[PDB]
Amino acid sequence: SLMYLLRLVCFLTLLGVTAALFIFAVDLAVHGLEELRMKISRLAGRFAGYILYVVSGVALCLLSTFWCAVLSTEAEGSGLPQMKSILSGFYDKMRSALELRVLFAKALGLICAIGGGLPVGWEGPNVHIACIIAHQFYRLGVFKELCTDRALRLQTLAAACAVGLASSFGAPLGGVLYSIETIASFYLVQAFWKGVLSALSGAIVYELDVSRTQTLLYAILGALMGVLGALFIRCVRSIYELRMRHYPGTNRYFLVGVVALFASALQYPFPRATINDLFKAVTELILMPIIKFILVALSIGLPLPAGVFVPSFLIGAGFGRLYGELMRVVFGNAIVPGSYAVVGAAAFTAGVTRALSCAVIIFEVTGQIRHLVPVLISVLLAVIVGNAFNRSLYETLVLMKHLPYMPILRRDRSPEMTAREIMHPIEGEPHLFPDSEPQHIKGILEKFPNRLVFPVIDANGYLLGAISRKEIVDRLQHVVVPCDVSPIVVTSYSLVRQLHFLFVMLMPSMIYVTERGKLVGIVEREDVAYGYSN
Amino acid sequence: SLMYLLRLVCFLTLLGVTAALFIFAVDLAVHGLEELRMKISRLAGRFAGYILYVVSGVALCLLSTFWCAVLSTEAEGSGLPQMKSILSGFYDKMRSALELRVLFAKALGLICAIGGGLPVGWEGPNVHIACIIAHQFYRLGVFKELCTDRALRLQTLAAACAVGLASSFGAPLGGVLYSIETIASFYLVQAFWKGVLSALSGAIVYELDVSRTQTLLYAILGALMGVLGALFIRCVRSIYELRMRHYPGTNRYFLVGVVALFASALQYPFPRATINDLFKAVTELILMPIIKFILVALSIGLPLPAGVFVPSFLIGAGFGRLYGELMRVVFGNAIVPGSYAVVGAAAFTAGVTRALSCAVIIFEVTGQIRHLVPVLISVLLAVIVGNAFNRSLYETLVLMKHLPYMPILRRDRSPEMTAREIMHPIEGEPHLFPDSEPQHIKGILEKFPNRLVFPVIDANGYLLGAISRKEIVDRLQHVVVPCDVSPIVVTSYSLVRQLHFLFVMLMPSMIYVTERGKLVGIVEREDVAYGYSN
Ligand SMILES: [Cl-]
Ligand SMILES: [Cl-]
Ligand SMILES: [Cl-]
Ligand SMILES: [Cl-]
Repeated sequence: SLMYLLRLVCFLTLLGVTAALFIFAVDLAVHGLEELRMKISRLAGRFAGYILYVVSGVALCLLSTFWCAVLSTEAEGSGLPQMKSILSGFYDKMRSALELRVLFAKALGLICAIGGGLPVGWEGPNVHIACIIAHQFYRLGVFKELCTDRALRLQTLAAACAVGLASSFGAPLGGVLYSIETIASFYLVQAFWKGVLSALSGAIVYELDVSRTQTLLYAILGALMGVLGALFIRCVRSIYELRMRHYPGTNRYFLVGVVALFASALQYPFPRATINDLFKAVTELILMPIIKFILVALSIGLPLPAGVFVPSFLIGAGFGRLYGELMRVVFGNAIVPGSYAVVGAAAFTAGVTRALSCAVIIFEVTGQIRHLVPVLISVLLAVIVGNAFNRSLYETLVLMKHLPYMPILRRDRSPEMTAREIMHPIEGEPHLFPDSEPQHIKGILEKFPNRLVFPVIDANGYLLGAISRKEIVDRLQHVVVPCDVSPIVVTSYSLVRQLHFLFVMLMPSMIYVTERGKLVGIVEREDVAYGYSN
Repeated sequence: SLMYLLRLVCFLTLLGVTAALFIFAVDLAVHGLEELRMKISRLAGRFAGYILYVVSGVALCLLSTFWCAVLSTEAEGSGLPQMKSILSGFYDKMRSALELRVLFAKALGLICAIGGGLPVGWEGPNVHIACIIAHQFYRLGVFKELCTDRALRLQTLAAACAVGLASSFGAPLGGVLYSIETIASFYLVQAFWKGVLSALSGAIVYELDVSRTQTLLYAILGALMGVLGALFIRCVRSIYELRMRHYPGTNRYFLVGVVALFASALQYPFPRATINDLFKAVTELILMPIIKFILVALSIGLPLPAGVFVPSFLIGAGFGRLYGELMRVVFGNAIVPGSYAVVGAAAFTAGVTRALSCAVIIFEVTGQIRHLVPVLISVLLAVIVGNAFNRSLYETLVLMKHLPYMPILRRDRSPEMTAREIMHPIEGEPHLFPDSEPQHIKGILEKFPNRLVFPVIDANGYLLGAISRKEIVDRLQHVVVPCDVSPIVVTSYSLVRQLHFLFVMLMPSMIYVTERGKLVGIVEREDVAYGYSN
C-alpha cells in the first residue's frame, strides 16, 4: 500500500532525472560538435573554408550511419514507431530494440546526424533513449517487478516516453500530452500521474505571443496545412518505397553521403534561431519551406537516428509566414504576419503528427498563451482534414518499416473472415493430455523449445490450459494438472473484426479456437496484426 | 469514409453548440434569480430586509429538492458519479438517468440550489445535462447509429462530458483534460479529437499571474493540501453515512431547509468575486475556509443537484492564503501571499478531485501561465498524497451512493475466489438446444422475457452461442442455428482477479463458464462489480 507507492515514485523520479540528464548531454554534445566543425572552416581560407564545411558535414553523416551499423541497426530511424510497436503488445518480439547496446547507436548516431547538418530532429530518437534507460533501471532488484507485471510495464514504459518527449520540447505538459496522443492506443488513466511525475522530475533537472481572433483565416490555414501534412506523409512513404522497389539494396554511405552533400548544396542561398525570427512581427522565402519539405521527407528515410518534430516546426512556420504575408496584402495592415507563422508551425506538425498537443507545445515553449481558441481550432482542423487523406506519420512509418503493430489489420485479411479461415489446426500445434506420462511430456518440452503455454485437453480433446515452464518444469523436478493459465478461447465462427479487437484490448499472444467444445486451432497474434516480424 | 466523418463532425458541433448554449441559459437564470432575491430584500426595512433574504433563500432550496422529487429523483446529487457509472459499462442499467424528464429536474434544481444561496457548484450537474442533450440528438435518424455502436457511443457520450465540463470552467482544454481524467477508466485516443471538437464548438458560442520558483514551499503546500482533500472526501462520506445509519429516513425539506437556514446564518460575519480578490497580491480568514469546508461537505450530500468544483476552488485559495500569509512572516517580504492562494485553489480541488488538470484549469481561466512547473508539481504532490489516504471524491461518491461501477470490486469478493465460487449454475439459467423444436423455444422466450442472449448447447451440453431477439424472433416468423454471438467464455478455475479485468476492458454483461468443455454456469456482471443497482 505504501511500499507500493514509494517504489514507483522512486523509479519514476530516478528515471525522469537521468533521462533529462542524458538528453542534456546529447544536446551538449551537439552544440560542441557543431562548433568544432565551424572552427575547422574558419581556420582555412574562405574558398576552402566553405568546402571544409561540406566535407566535415558528409563525414559526420557517414559516421552517423556507421554507428548504427557497427553497434545495432535496430537504432536506425525515429524510434517512436519502434516503440509504438512495443507498447502495442509486442514487447516479447521487439525486446531487442531496448538493449543497452542500442542506446549507444541511437545517441552516437543522433549527435553525429544533427552535427553533420542533416535536417533531422530528435523527438523520436529521444523517446527511444528514455525507454532504454527505463529498461536498464528494470534490471535493479527493487524495480524488476515493474517490468514483470504486464500492466505496470505498460504504464512505466509510457512514462519513459513522456519524459523522453517532454525533454525534447522543454515543455513538461506539452510532452506528456503529446505522449498519450501517439505511443498509446488506449490509455490507462492511472499512468497520467506516473507520466507527469517522470516529466516534472526532468523539468527540475532542466531548471539547472498574441494571435488576434480573426480566426476564420486561421482555420483556412488549418485546413490547408492538414492537406500539406497529408502530402508530407505521402512523400515520406513514396520517396522511401521507390528506393526499396527500384534501386534497391543501395548500401549505407553512398546513400547517406549523397543526401548529406546534396543537402549542404541545395541550401546554398540559405534551427531554434530561424523560428523565433519568423515569430517576430516585422521570394527567397517561397523556396525555403519547399526545399526543406523535400529535404526532410527524404532524410527521415535514411538508415540513421532521425526525429521529425523540430524540422516540421520550421516547415509550418515558413508556410504560415507565406500565408501570413499573402494575407497581409489582401486584408490590410491590421493583419500581422508573425502570428500566422505561429499557427503555421503548430498546424503543420499537427498535420504530420496528428497530435492535437502541438497547440499546447507551442504555448508552453515560448508562447504566452494569449488565447488557445484560435490556435486550438486551426490545429484541430488540420487533424480532421489530414486525418481524411493519410495515416499519422508514425503509423505510416510503422507500415513503411514493417513493424508489428496490433491496431492495423494485415493487408491481406478481411474483418469478415472467420477465425476458422485463419486458425492453425491443433494437430500440428503442441498439445498436452492429463493421461500422458512424465516420459511423454519431456518430448514436447524439448521438441517444441521456447513454448511457454501448453494447451491441455482430454482424449476426444476438451478444453483446459496449463502453463509450460513455471509448473511443468518444476513438476518434472520430482519424476500434469491442475492448470494455472486461463486462455482467451473463442468460437470457430467468431470473425476477424472481433479477433482483432481482443488482440488490441486484451493484448494476448494467442487465442484458442473452440469448435463444439473441442480445441480446434490456435490463432497466433501474427495471424491478424499487420506485423512485419522478421 | 467521408459520410462517416461528416456525420460525426455534424453531431459533435450540433452537441457542443447547444450544450454550451443551454448552460449559458442556466448561468443566465442563476444571475437573475439571485438579483430577484436581492430586490425583495432592499424594498423592505433593514431589519426585515435581512430575514427576507434568508427566508427567500430557504424557499429556493426547498423548491430545488422539490423539482427533483416531482420530476426525477435520479437528478439528485452531482451527476458525474451517475455518468462514470454509465461509461463504465452499465449504460443498459443506468439509461433511466438520461431521460428527457431528468434534464428538467437537473437544470431547474440547479438554478434554484445556487439561487437559494447553497455552497454548491455546477460542474457535476452540468456534465449530466450535456449527456442528456447528447442523448436526445441520438434520437434523430442520422445520429441514432452513434448510440447503437457500443464503441462509438462511448466516445460521443465522453464528448458530451467534455463540453459539459469545459463550459463549466470556461477553459476548453482544461475541460476536455479534466474529462479524460475522471469519467474515463481507460480512454480511446480517437475520442480526444471528438472531445476537443465538441468543446471548441461551445467555446465559440461562449465567445458571443506570476508564481516565483520558491517551489519547495509550494510542494509543502501541495503535500498538506492533499491531506486536506483526503479529509474532505472522508468528511463527505462520514457526514452522509451517519444520516443513513442514524436518524435515517429524514425526508427532503426539513433536511434541505435546516442546511439552508443553518448556512445563511453560519456565514453572518462573511463566488468568482472572492477568488480573484485573494489572487490579488496585497483572524476572520481562518474561520472562512474551515466553515465552508464543513458547509460544502454537508451540502453535496443533499437530495438535489450539487457540483463541487467552484466551491472547492474557494476552500483551497482560502487555505493557500492562510499558508501564504503564515509564510509571509517566516521568510520575509520577498514572499507574496497572493500566488500561494493560486497554488492553494488548484491543489485542493486536485486533492478532492484527483484531477491533475486543475493545474491547467487555473491557467486557462485567468492564469497567464508564467510557469506551470511550480503549480504542476504541487498539484501532483496533492494527488500522490491524497491518493494514499482516500479514493477520488467521485469514486467515493459512487460508493457512497451505491452505483454500479465496474472498476471497484464488490465489498464481499476476494480476487482469489474462483469463477466457480461465484458462477450461477446453468440448470436454473436459460439455455437452448439445436434439437428443441419451434414448439419448445416459444417457452423460454416468454417465461424468460427481457433475455437477449441464449446460450446454445447440445445434449451432454457443449458450447456455442445464439442471439435471442434479432434472430430467434425472426426465425420464428416462419414457423435454431447457425449462431451469431460470440460470448466471452472462461474456464471454471479462472479467478475473480481476472473476471474483474475482463469486465472492465471488454465490458460485457455476462461471461460463460467452461468446465471440461461443458457450459457450467453464467457469471453476471452484478456478481463482481461493486454495483448497488436497485
Ligand atoms: Cl522511422
Ligand atoms: Cl525534434
Ligand atoms: Cl452525487
Ligand atoms: Cl462548479
